[PDB]
Amino acid sequence: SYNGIGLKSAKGSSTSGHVQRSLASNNLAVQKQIETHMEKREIEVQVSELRDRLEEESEEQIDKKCEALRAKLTNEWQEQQR
Amino acid sequence: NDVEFKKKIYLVLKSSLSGDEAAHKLLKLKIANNLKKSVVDIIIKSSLQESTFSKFYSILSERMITFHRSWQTAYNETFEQN
Amino acid sequence: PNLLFSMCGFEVRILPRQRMEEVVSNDEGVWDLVDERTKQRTAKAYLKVSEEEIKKFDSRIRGILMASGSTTFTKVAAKWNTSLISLFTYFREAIVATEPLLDILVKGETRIQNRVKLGLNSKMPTRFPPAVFYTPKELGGLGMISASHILIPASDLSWSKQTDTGITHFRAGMTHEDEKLIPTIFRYITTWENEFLDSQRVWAEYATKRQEAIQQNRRLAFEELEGSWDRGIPRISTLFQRDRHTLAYDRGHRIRREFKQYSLERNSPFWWTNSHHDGKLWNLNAYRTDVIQALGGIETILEHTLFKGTGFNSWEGLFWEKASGFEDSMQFKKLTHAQRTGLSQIPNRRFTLWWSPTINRANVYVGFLVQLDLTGIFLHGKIPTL
RNA sequence: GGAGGUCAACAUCAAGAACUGUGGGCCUUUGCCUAUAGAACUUAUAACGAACAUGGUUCUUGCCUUUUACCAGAAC
RNA sequence: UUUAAUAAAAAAAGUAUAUUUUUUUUUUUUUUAU
Ligand SMILES: [Mg+2]
Ligand SMILES: [Mg+2]
Repeated sequence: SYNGIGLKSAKGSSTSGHVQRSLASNNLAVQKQIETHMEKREIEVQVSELRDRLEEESEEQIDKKCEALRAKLTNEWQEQQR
Repeated sequence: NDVEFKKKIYLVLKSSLSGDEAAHKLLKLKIANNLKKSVVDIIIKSSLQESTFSKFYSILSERMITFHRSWQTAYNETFEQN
Repeated sequence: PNLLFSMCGFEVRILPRQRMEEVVSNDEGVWDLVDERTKQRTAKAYLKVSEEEIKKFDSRIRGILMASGSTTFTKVAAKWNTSLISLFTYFREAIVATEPLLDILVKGETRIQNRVKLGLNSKMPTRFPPAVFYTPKELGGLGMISASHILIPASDLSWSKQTDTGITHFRAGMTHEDEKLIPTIFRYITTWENEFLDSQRVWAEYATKRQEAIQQNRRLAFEELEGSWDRGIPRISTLFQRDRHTLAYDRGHRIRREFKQYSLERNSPFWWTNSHHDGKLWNLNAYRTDVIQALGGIETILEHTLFKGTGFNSWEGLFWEKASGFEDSMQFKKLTHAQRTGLSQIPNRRFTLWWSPTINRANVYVGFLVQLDLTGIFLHGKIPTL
């Protein structure tokens, strides 16, 4: 197969144009930022769980209960950080 | 049988102006496994006959060694025999 | 990374080894350059033939065939031999990587052989084996030196313009029906890098040997410089030149030899060497030995020739100091223009007689057999010399 | 009347996917639109020939002493 | 681990001239008688 190689024709070349393969040619502060964000996120996950359990089965009572849960868990994490 | 074989190897080796071309012709001959040491011996003995070293007889030996394990074991035998 | 240029006829590309990112081994064409302080290879200088030198060679082979009309086949073979020896001898290294020069060499040999064939009025391949053209001139053939029976690298023109791929596919150079191997001239000529490296250590050894001979006054030994009598780049044999004491005064001779092109019609191919000052820089005696082993020997040459019908006892009596006789007498006479070109077909009749079994053979491609008048010879087609 | 012919003449065979005839209307016959009757043979991995030669002119090359005779691609 | 294969002859009229790559140098230490 003419695979890009070879003469275009053997007419003006004075050869046969016989082409053949060559057998000789084979051959930190930012870490603390994400860990702080992970802890504050877990605390906020707790109060979103509270909102899901409350609203699943009183808007102001659920919002104030979530705010008091954020207050209690924020004080608890201020105590658990020291 | 030995002399006519040396003549065939020498005439292959003694046309073919590139090392890749002589390596193509000799790997196209597909000499049997027993006579590979004889072929390597004829190549080295012909390399001695000129007035200096040339990179022809190095290139053809490299293209022999990177073809198959048998040619490399022929050269590892021929270094000890030399 | 590449710094490149083009000196006398050479196109050179110097590339330092710290800019390669893989060090591979190379063929003849690459000179590897020496730091000379630490004696460590620090570059490679890749060689190739300039294009105007390729065109000069092509034009020279054109000028042979135009200038030589009625011109005694042996003389055409001799002119081809000189025009190829000068080429291969000047840029030795850089023939190898030059693709269009290999192509033009193939076309040049087939033009010279086609000249002999059209002289015989037959371009048929089977009448003309390599025995006709490539036997030496003492066995009867034309005596021409081959450089075309190699394989040309041919690999992927679209990527060869961009990458320098390598030699992945070979393609056929110049063949015949019977597969004789024919040696090329390039194996028999020593490349320039090797001969320069040899010349350094040879003239260094001569420096130490001469400077130790002038110590204890041994005053010389020609016996000592015998294997080193033909090394060296000024050729050690020219130190003991026949007349050196009058060649001590010839200064400015390379330029004097080069400027003979502007004041001489018949040029010279060897404008670069001067044998008195520089030696014999090349020798082609072993080529004529290896071609006779390439064609198979004197038996397989002489079964083509008409030697069997002569009845000499031995082939060794083919060799004599043969005097030309008639045409030697006739070339000096007062002789017409038309009558002088007739003299040059006297050697061609002898050449056509000697290879007449092979020319008038029977395994022909097309040809209507005719018979001579008062004999019984059937000659296939029509050759007028035979 | 029927079958047949290595018999003849005359039409016809390559094109908006392509034919002819007729009636009615519009333009002023040609042509356009509308309604109708028939279409053998050849054709879509396109052509009568499940086959396949040569000649001319102009370009582009190849053999290279010039013309025939040629090398091998293109257009008409 | 595998695959590419050009050519191929008849008739008529011609043609200037030189062209070349091929083999060691010869260099000898000795003067009869005191
Ligand atoms: Mg005339
Ligand atoms: Mg004329």
